[PDB]
Amino acid sequence: SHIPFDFYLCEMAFPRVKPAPDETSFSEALLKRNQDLAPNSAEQASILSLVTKINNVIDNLIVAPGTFEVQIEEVRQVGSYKKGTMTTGHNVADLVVILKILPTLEAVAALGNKVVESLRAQDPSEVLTMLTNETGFEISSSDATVKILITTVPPNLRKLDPELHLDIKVLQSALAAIRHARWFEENASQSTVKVLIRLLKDLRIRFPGFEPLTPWILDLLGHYAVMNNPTRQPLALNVAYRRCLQILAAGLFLPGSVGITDPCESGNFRVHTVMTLEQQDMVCYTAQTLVRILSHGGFRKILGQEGDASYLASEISTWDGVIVTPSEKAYEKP
Amino acid sequence: IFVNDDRHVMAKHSSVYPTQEELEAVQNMVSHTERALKAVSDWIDEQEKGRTLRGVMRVGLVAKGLLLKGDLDLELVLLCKEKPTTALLDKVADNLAIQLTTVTEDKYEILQSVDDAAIVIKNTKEPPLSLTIHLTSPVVREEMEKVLAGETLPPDVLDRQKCLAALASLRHAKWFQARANGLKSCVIVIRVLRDLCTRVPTWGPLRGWPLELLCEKSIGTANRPMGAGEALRRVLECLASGIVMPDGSGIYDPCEKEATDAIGHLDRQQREDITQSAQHALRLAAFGQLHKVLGMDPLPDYTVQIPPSTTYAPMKRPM
Ligand SMILES: Nc1ccn([C@@H]2O[C@@H](COP(=O)(O)OP(=O)(O)OP(=O)(O)O)[C@@H](O)[C@H]2O)c(=O)n1
Ligand SMILES: [Mg+2]
Repeated sequence: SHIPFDFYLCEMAFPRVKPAPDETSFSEALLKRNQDLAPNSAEQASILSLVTKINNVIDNLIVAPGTFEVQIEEVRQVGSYKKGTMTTGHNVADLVVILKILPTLEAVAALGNKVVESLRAQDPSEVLTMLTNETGFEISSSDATVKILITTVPPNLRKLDPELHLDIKVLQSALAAIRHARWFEENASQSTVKVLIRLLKDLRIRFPGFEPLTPWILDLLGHYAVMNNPTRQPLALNVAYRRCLQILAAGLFLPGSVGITDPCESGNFRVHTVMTLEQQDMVCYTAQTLVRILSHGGFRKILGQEGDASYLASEISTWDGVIVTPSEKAYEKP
Repeated sequence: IFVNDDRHVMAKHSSVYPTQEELEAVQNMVSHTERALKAVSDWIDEQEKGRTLRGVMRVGLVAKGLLLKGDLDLELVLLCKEKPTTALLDKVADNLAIQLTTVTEDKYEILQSVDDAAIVIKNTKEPPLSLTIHLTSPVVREEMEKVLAGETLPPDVLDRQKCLAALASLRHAKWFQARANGLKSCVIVIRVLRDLCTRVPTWGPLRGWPLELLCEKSIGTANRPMGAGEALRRVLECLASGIVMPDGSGIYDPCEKEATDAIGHLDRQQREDITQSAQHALRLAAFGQLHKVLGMDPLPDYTVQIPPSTTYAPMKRPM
């Protein structure tokens, strides 16, 4: 039940001695970096088109399955596509399909076929590739991809078998993707919030220390940063971005902390407990190093506007005369 | 929450807590100096009536109950109706030498520091206790205030700067008794951390008024009462967030009219270093190695140090 320190949870108790500094360049650079990461007009049109085409086919399939063997109960758009946190370069969208029958590898393939086949009949000129996977199946154009995460209905989960029906792990992670999608669209659909989650993905990709951080965790974190605060008002991008580092540094996702509770589970599950102690130490001290680096005015480096910076969190660096030593491991295996 | 941490913090606490022998000694010296000065006052009032010395107040460690094993420096504030002058300084010192004999036979060295606007008293124990009496007057700040505001206004007046500092510490005393004392585990943690600031040169610059503020701010902002273990952690978490870094908010001095930073002296590197240290100290504590931070081996009403003056005889942090 321990809540780690968070300056923006008790801002009143820390009166400012002098007017906040002019973080105009930092804020401007924050947006600049976002424009670079945000999908272009072509990518949006691509994934749009492809997702639109497929979703309809599935929709249709539900109502008038006709002489078709696989009964689909429902379909729901999920993932960055729906959340609005996609990234240039990764033009992939996600859709979860709920089957009324127990999901078999054979039905999954039968379905993937019916869909793609019906897409190639409505537009033979459009080259499409369809491949099945562990999760379900996937259809990709030359410009964009769509992953169909195949699941089932709760009642079946209890009746599922490990030899003929997909793994209960995959089936339930799909179901969770739905919840996450809903929750997000009901609580996280704020401009800055989305812009932050995008930047968070990038940060995690350019600092190997943030690697254990899952996407769901990045959503919940990006939300907390902007929205969770006494005053029912979203924080500025620059303020919530620095706060992301600050809360990780104060050990939000460390042992003994309540961290962040999963809104899409029961009853009170700590999201970060998907990470190992070793990883928790890492996420923390990585964030700690960046907090200090940021205070010394290295937002460009920390944003990826000055090339490779992963070294900033493992090697000594000197910022205007101040010698910076990266925070070091403190966890002790058995 | 964090039971072992409670154990270890409290254990390290004992290690640093004065000795019944030490406290008994401090109690007597202060009790003598108070009764003595009180007598020095009466003598002056009567000697005049044929008010000048307004009162004797406790400050610093003695007031705040922040004495630790190995402390020899005690402090007291003598308020005057007027700005204290070199003359008054002498008058007091000499009569103090005398008025002492009215309450005790223990020998006390007495030395006045006109340049320090105070009088030092030393006992004859080994090692010796040293009580400093700072002379000041509210008039000194009143005028300074006017001075700053560019407002119009004896030959041997004591250093104004020093005097302002005495008034300042008196404020800090009252503040601490009203804000910190009542706050659970604040005092315990301040002592235990005062020890850390001494053992580790890096935490050096934090020692004193800053550290006291830090602890009250971080512990007090909790949504609930904490044990010594949890409370201390929360002080590390606060430090780790970069609260003291240059572009941070700084520590706002609750005892100054013109907005002042309590850690304003810390240069860039010092800030960097403390943060880096506190950040590491946190995770250590988080991963069950708090004893390393405290400087100990893993184990297998603490506020009142000396009774309040009967000569110059209390607010408390709301339940
Ligand atoms: N093993 C999984 C897989 C998915 N999900 C849910 O569905 C995921 C969404 O798809 P994923 O590709 O894993 O993350 P994206 O949101 O798609 O992010 P990006 O497309 O940028 O990689 C997560 O959001 C999560 O809500 C999950 O909980 N557990
Ligand atoms: Mg996706």
